[PDB]
Amino acid sequence: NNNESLNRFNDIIQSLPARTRLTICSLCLLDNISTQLLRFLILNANSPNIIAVLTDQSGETEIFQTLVKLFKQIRMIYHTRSPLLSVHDVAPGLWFPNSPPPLILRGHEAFIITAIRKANLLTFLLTSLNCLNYGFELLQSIFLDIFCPNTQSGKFLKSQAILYLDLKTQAYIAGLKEFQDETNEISLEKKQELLDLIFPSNLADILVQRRTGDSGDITLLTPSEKDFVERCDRRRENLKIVQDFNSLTQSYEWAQFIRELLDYCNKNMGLIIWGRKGRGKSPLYDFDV
Repeated sequence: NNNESLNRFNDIIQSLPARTRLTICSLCLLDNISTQLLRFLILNANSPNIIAVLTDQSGETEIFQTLVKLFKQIRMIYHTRSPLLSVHDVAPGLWFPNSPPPLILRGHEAFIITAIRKANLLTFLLTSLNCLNYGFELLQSIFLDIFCPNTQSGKFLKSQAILYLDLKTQAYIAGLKEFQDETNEISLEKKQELLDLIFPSNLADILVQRRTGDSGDITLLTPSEKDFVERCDRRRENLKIVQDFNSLTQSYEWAQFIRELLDYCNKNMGLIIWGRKGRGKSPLYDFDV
């Protein structure tokens, strides 16, 4: 079906329980508000943006805050225990994660997955901008799910490896900045805790096991993953020997990180939302006839 409105579900709507009618029909709300806000974020990525994007009380800021508030309210429709939406939150009792889609949703799979992937990308981005209640530590745990979509069957390549390493490094800076005093001296015990969580020694095992299960070992580590692990080990070691917290934030500048993250999402939006770039078609702007 090519109907983008809730009418696309008219053939099945009465076969569903009332609350699943709500979560299914409200996918149009979730796709619209997510597209509006992703558009806005990309459109305003190169500007005084660290100022403009903020949940705390500019005309663009009033628009941003209106969009963010709408996103949170529409997203709340789905009663999720996890920050990331899944197909089971949309069709509970019908579509189970890592299972074939139910027959009754045939012809709606791409529409449903597109909508939740836009929303999940937004949860990530808005958490980065500290516009949601989640801490920075949540970002690292959802990164691969969002930026390596299992079209796990999504390949972790050099572009994701670069973004991931910057993200892990910002999570260390954010973890320190939380417990940093006016002095520039870095707490050594908090330093070692963050490094062990963010740059673990079994990272290669983690990367492989996430794709293959408990039976895979570093034999199946891909070349891109291998390079990422080595740069992570080296990043951890160099971070051990930095004591000046302010020089850390100068080395890995926040406004520069956010800019590169937004520019990444713009250039890779097709891969994130659809799984493959394909042509230079944007999921945010459909121009097909």
